Amino acid sequence: PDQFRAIIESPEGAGHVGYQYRRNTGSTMRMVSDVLDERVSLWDFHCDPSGNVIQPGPNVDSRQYLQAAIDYVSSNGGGTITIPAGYTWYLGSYGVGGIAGHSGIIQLRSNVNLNIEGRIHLSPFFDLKPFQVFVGFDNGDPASSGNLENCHIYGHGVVDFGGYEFGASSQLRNGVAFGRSYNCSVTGITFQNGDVTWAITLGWNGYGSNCYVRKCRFINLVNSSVNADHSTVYVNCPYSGVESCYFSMSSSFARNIACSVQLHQHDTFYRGSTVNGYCRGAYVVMHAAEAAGAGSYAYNMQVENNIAVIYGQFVILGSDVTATVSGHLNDVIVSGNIVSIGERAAFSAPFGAFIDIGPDGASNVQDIQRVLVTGNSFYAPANITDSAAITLRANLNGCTFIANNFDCRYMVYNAPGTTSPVVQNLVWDKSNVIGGTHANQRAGQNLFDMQFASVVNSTIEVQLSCEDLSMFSCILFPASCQLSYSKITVDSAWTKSMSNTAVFEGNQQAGANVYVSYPATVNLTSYNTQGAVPFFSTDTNYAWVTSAYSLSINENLDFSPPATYTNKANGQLVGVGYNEIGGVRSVSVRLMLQRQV
Amino acid sequence: PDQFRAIIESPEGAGHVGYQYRRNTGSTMRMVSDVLDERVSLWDFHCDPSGNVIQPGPNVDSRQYLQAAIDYVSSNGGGTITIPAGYTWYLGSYGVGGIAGHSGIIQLRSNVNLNIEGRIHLSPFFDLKPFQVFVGFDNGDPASSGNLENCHIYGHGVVDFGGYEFGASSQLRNGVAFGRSYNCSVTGITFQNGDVTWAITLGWNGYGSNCYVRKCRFINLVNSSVNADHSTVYVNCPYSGVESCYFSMSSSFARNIACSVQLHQHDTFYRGSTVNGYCRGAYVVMHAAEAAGAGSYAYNMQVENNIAVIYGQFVILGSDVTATVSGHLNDVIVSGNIVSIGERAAFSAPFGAFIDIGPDGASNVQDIQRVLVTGNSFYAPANITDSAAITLRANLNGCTFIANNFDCRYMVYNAPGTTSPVVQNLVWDKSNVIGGTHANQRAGQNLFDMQFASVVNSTIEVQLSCEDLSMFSCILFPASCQLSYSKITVDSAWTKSMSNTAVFEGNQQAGANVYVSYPATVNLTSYNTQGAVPFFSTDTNYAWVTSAYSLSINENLDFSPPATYTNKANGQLVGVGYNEIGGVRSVSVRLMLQRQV
Amino acid sequence: PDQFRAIIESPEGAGHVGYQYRRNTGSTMRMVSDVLDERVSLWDFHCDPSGNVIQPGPNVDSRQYLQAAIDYVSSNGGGTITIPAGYTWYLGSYGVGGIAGHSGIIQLRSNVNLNIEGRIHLSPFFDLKPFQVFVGFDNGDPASSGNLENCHIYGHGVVDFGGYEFGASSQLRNGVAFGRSYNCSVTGITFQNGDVTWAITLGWNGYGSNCYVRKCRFINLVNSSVNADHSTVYVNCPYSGVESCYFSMSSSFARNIACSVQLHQHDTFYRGSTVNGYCRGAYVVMHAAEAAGAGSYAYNMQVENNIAVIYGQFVILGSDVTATVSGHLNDVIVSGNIVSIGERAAFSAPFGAFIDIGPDGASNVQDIQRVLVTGNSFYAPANITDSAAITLRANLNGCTFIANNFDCRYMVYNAPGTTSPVVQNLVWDKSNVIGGTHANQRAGQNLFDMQFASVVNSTIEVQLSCEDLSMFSCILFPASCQLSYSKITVDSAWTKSMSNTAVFEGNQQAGANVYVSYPATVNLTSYNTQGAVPFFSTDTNYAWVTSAYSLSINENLDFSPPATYTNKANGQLVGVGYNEIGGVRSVSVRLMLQRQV
Ligand SMILES: CC(=O)N[C@@H]1[C@@H](O[C@H]2O[C@H](CO)[C@H](O[C@H]3O[C@H](CO[C@@H]4O[C@@H](C)[C@H](O)[C@@H](O)[C@H]4O)[C@@H](O)[C@H](O)[C@H]3O)[C@H](O[C@@H]3O[C@H](CO)[C@@H](O)[C@H](O)[C@H]3NC(C)=O)[C@H]2O)[C@H](O)[C@@H](CO)O[C@@H]1O
Ligand SMILES: CC(=O)N[C@@H]1[C@@H](O[C@H]2O[C@H](CO)[C@H](O[C@H]3O[C@H](CO[C@@H]4O[C@@H](C)[C@H](O)[C@@H](O)[C@H]4O)[C@@H](O)[C@H](O)[C@H]3O)[C@H](O[C@@H]3O[C@H](CO)[C@@H](O)[C@H](O)[C@H]3NC(C)=O)[C@H]2O)[C@H](O)[C@@H](CO)O[C@@H]1O
Ligand SMILES: CC(=O)N[C@@H]1[C@@H](O[C@H]2O[C@H](CO)[C@H](O[C@H]3O[C@H](CO[C@@H]4O[C@@H](C)[C@H](O)[C@@H](O)[C@H]4O)[C@@H](O)[C@H](O)[C@H]3O)[C@H](O[C@@H]3O[C@H](CO)[C@@H](O)[C@H](O)[C@H]3NC(C)=O)[C@H]2O)[C@H](O)[C@@H](CO)O[C@@H]1O
Ligand code: NA
Ligand code: NA
Ligand code: NA
Ligand code: NA
Ligand code: NA
Ligand code: NA
Repeated sequence: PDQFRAIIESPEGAGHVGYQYRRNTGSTMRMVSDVLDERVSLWDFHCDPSGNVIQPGPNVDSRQYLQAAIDYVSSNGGGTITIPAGYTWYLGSYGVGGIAGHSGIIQLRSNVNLNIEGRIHLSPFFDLKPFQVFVGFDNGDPASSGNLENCHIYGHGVVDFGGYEFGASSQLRNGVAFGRSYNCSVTGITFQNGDVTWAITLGWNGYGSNCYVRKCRFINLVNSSVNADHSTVYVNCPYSGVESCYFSMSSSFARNIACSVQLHQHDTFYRGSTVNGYCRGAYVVMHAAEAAGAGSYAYNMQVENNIAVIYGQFVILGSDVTATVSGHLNDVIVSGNIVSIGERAAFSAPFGAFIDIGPDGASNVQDIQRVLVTGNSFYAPANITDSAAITLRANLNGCTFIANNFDCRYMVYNAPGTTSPVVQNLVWDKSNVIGGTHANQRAGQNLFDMQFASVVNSTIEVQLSCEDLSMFSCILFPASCQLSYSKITVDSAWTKSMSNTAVFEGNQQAGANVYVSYPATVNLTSYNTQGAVPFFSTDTNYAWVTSAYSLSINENLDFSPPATYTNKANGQLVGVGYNEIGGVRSVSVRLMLQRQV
Repeated sequence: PDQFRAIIESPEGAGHVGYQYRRNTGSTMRMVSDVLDERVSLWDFHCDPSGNVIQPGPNVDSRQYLQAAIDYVSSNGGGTITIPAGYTWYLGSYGVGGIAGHSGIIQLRSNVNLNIEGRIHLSPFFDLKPFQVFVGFDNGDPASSGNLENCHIYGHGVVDFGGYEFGASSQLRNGVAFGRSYNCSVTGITFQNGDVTWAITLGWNGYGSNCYVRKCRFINLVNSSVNADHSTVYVNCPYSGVESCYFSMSSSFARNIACSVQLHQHDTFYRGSTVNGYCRGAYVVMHAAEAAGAGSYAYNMQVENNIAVIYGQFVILGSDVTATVSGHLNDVIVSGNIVSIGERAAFSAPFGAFIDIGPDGASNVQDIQRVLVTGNSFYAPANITDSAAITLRANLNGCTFIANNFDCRYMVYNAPGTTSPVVQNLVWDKSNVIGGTHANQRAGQNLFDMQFASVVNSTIEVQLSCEDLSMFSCILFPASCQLSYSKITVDSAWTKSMSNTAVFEGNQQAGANVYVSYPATVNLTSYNTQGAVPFFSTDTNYAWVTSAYSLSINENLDFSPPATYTNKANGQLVGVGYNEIGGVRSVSVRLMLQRQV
Repeated sequence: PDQFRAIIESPEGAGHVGYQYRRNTGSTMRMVSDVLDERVSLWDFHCDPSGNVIQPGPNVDSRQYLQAAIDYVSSNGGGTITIPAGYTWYLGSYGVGGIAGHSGIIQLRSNVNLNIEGRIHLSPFFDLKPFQVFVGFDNGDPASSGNLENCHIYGHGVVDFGGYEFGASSQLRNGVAFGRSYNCSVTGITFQNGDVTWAITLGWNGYGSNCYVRKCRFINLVNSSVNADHSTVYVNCPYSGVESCYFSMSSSFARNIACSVQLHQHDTFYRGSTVNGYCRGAYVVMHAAEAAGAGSYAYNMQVENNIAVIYGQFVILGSDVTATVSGHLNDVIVSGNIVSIGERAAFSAPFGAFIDIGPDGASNVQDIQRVLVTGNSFYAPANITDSAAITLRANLNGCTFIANNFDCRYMVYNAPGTTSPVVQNLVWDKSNVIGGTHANQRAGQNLFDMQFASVVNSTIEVQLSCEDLSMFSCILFPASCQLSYSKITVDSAWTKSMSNTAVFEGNQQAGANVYVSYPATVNLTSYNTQGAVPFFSTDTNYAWVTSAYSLSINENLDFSPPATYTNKANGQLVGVGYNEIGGVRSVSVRLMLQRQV
């Protein structure tokens, strides 16, 4: 009875006050404490050693209290801890144990979700140091780590990295490393105000499954020249992806170093997202070094329906090897994306591209094939000389382009001098529309500049949609490039006044299995005979031509040249025209030259 | 001790009853009230002046109580107020202060979320009046408004507008106006049973960022002839969009006035949504008048993967100007959408179109370019005369169509008499498939009816997939339309029995930089000579032709006409055929006429 | 005063302890019980008849307690019941009443949501028996069922079917049957460890609207040879769909019987999902037997942006009839999907296809048309003989393919002997890219094997991207197939060494409205005349040819054959070439044969 007042005011008080849901006689006879025990928050562990609550703030290190919360819920089989709204909770010290080797602050645990409604901020303890805010490994060595399963971070809250710069290039910084992560996700959270290597990483070298990042925001996560490299989300487990997210940088350094997403394992996706101020959109890469959990192949890779303003390359494809393992990249789709290179001087950032091959130092280890690039839009402003639909800078075993709209300086490019890629199965369908923004800016340049060691089993069907008489050629193959079993065509529309349409500096268009067609101007002379009369070319450069036809009107009454032509063993063209009256004729005509097509 | 019983039964009672989470000795020693204070609902403010709870209902105006809740949580740095399930909460009066000038009911506040689980209904106080249910402006003048940040409305609940009609055309009605809104969203909510101007508006004249509408339903939000205009979601801030929503109207008036989405600023999207019973799908428009927050350009605009039955136009493109500011629309992608015009009489609703240009009174202020329309399906029933893939009714600086399937009356249309658009960079790739539904319905009509002032730098590659001999022509250019630096082709498949394939009423196909090809029937007569012998056309209408070839078999044994033809200065065609036996020959042949292609 | 202590410890205790939110004098004066009554969990009904809580576990049947919870919340107008984390709740008995006839365990009720955070497991009571875990019908006969409205199942929890096999083929097993379901959804849930017919079904024979499955996982839901058939999600109401889900099977039996999704009513979608280990991706089907709620037509059907490894067919199209009702399928889009047939022996699973027509026993009842298949990737390993872009095994009224990349054994296939489909409006645009994986594996096979009763209003534009000289032909029509009003072309690239390109075993290419072109080798002999001289074919098989042109170079100096040719009534080709010196000439040339193109 005095006992009772004391019990009630004690910490066991709520366990003595009875409750039945809505006065329902059929419901469980409980105590208030039992209903309160259905939820848990940071407030339930944010206390001094005497149990008195501590208010968070800039002079309070909340880390041990959040850890205690996570540890405790973990011991009961899991649940969701709320990080309350209306407060900022500062983190002020490293964690201990298995996450120490990852510079971890907080250790995540299986089945323990965090509902971040308020704000998590890093204290100046972390200035110029490494850190990884949330870590799901439980060992300093990931190979000896257990898994993290069924861990979800969500809510309307914020992770703020406090604006501190990296102290040294070699340091790493992360928001969430799920670790060897199975059914883990981040949803709704804003990550902001940092200089970090990543915001979120998913999986570890192929170990993991079903990890996702959805409806998150990533804002200003690079701020210094010390930051060596940044990729906002690194996807290193299969069956995993990024969807409906927003990424934004404002630093100059971001334009040169930052990528929004890494897809590095099979059945991974990047969709429906908006990117601004980044160097790169996504790398789609199989690293042999990361092939332990899910094999040596990256397949079923999807980059779709994204919106981007970048300064470098939108999608970068690659693979590589180690002494003992070969990585392979195949079965990739890149579709529906609308991308522009932001306003910048030519050459002021890494070379602008929709697709780049990919990635490395060396360019003779890649195995990339069965890639489909379809129904995308790409735009670079007219002054950006270093803008291409594809910069094909390393070996390529296949990539197919259909029904894209590319409006930039080059369609296919690689720098001469540099690498000599071996190219197979490059398909550029006629349904790719080449825009006009760069018209008149192409003096000395080849629209398709095929600076390769070799090209085989490839299709390039060039279709202009406006004039550009500044360009040197539509497509040029240097003498060093071998060409075989390929189809190269230049549609005549908008080409009438071009000196060079297609150029084969080693006369590669003569190969037995090269199928070509392109316009050329040809001078022809007839014999004098009245009636049906042959016309022959004055030059002897057409031994390769299977047929040609006129692309010019005949201003004459008294005669007509042939509508169509074949060739002769000496390299002349020949056709039969008609002299109404006799006389030797001499004409200049625009022809479509054809070989095996 | 008597004191104690009184304290417990008082409103401070729960602050005297102790609690420790799950009896954990390491947890905070709290009081019951502290744990209860972790959440908040409408019940905590829905009380009379003596603090007694009030039951909601049709005779109770809940507005002041919800406002008090919002105001209070706002003062503590935010949180989420629950609008409880199992109840309908009626709103019965206008709000006061800054929202008064917007006819506001409730004022939203920064960081204060609403979890609407029950139903919010408008009382008959609002019949025939304006209203805006939730407003995020804090001033009657938006230019002098502060921002609304981090405000999210979500849950399984409902906003019901009570079915009341507008009282006057000039009135406005809205569900949620976020205002100058940054990181605000609506998720999961059903808006139903109204006559309103909008359901949700995002941003104000470019001010705002990261505003989204996801997984909402909008059902029957137009019901009268007084409603002047309706757009369900108006997106007026950048980096913002609508995803995975459902829109449905059943009113006849909706078919003539209602649009599902307005995208009016850069980096905005409309995706994955289903629309039924609306006039229009989306406007994608840069209004110079709305250019204050985010500049004069709408770029990176995405309409993708939607499903729609509409009565008018699916996507409408536009821009305009004011005295002092010019709006520009560019870098737009429209992809993956499957759209049909619903069953209706011809001309019974605004003209059916997949794309319309856009929007206005005047048609000589627009600057629209770099638009890609790809991989969409469109269908209108055979009786709908007023159905087009594009109604091109105002100036166009570019739009590219690739790999669509359009099955309607017209491919390209504009009404004669009306506007005289100036058209640049219209590209219709050969990979657009023209369906057959309207075959036999086209008497007196031109499949591509090019009723423009001029066309330049344009491509129209016509490819039929079935016969339609009812049509007057595949493509017609009236004499008033200038044509230059363009490519116009008509594939011969399904065209053998057509009198007219392409028609140039001003002989525009003769221009120096016009590249054309199309079938025609030509009568030819030979000279009598045995052996190789010329054939010439009887008409002199072919001065423009660079080459032609036969599309007809030769039923003769004793002779053959030329397989290919050139022309002569008098406008005749000429080729060399072969008389096995001499005689003057006279034949009718179907030729492919070609000019510079 | 003694009374008071007793009241407090009683179940009414919390109704005597006062509370006011955050000590706010303006808030409602409540009691603790009122705030607790804002939420509800399974703990509030999981009690013995004396009200003492029961711990769940493998020897406790939780079913009656969950039912009581649902029943109670239902009586108050709805709300959300939590199934608590950290516990597994076993289900051990059938439900009663209306769900008995559906082998129901739990009955869902309108407006009553379930937030499944822990795990729901089936007890061995259910081994070898039928069951449907959650049922939304309220009558044994669905035709006499009321509706289920506004019922959502969500959270991070799990439904585990306990691994039990089916006891008999004829049994059915389901996770969630919403019933006649309007605004119902499942979000976030993992369904695992079963042998079931379905995981979720939405709607009943067209009755229902706005039902969705989002962000769910379905893992290993087939495990035995007794299971007759499995479809993970069956969508049987309109305006409904599956988005962003993950599906995975590991059983051999799944490879032969299992489909991820059924879309069976209008305005339904399947998007953004990842499938592994299934026989089939989706059926898109109008069954006349299911046409009661929403009519006889399935229209606006979308399968987009999915990722799949299957063993059979990706999308299957169909319709059918009953005595009294005809089903129709139209307005379908299949886009952006990246799909491969998994590693398997040829013929070891149902025939691999991107598209199959569809579905049935009979093949002469279907009405499928206005289907667009665009911008997809498909791959099958080189050893899979039974792999096709389309297996066209029943009547087809239209399907359009544009800008896909198909890398498998056949492009168009149907088995000879078997069905004789009537085919209309099959369009295969030239922008479809045919891959090379199966090169050299095609001995005795036709790349397009047109084994149909008839083809009309169809387009097949064949474009190779590499050589395959193993194949018998690019396209073959047997004599039994009628062909009319169609366009069939074979581009010459990579075809120079092929004996047969296109083959018409009944000489169907001669039809009046057949438009064709393909390469052929032809032997020609000239007359002896010096000068312009005719060359004629030695064979008389070209009565159908309207023109031909050379695809071969001329190795001769003293003469040239014609660049172009027509024909003569006896079936010879003829052209005019040039003898510099006279003599009879005899040459073998590769020509492009053309008819009406
Ligand atoms: C920034 C970025 O992602 N850049 C990629 C580039 O990635 C390579 O380079 C980056 C540079 O930051 C990473 O290399 C750094 O980090 C690794 C891994 O850290 C260690 O292991 C983790 C688990 C632990 O928590 C840490 O404390 C460290 O012990 C270092 O080993 C390396 O020395 C350091 O430079 C990246 O490594 C990957 O990082 C992901 C995500 O964290 C891990 O899942 C992978 O295991 C790890 N891979 C390897 C092989 O260790 C490097 O892969 C790409 O190569 C390039 C092409 O795609 O694109 C971007 O430039
Ligand atoms: C229904 C619809 O959206 N129709 C568009 C059409 O939009 C123009 O016309 C509509 C007609 O309803 C709007 O014009 C009406 O409303 C504006 C704005 O309301 C005022 O300002 C707001 C902030 C405040 O809350 C209100 O109390 C008012 O003070 C009025 O000024 C105008 O007189 C009235 O007719 C629409 O205006 C825009 O509305 C959006 C969303 O609310 C605001 O964010 C914009 O600021 C505002 N724009 C301007 C210039 O004020 C008009 O833009 C489109 O023009 C057309 C082409 O896209 O498509 C549909 O027909
Ligand atoms: C597994 C699968 O979906 N396979 C489809 C195939 O579907 C047909 O065959 C399956 C085989 O499981 C279904 O037929 C079985 O179930 C129906 C319906 O069950 C009865 O009604 C329900 C409401 C009740 O809960 C049950 O207790 C039963 O009374 C049986 O009538 C039939 O005898 C049995 O074999 C499927 O039926 C459909 O099932 C869906 C989803 O549950 C219901 O919404 C439909 O009402 C019901 N349709 C009909 C006509 O009853 C059959 O349609 C497809 O036909 C095929 C082509 O798409 O693809 C897969 O193979
Ligand atoms: Na480390
Ligand atoms: Na070389
Ligand atoms: Na106003
Ligand atoms: Na004009
Ligand atoms: Na039954
Ligand atoms: Na037949």
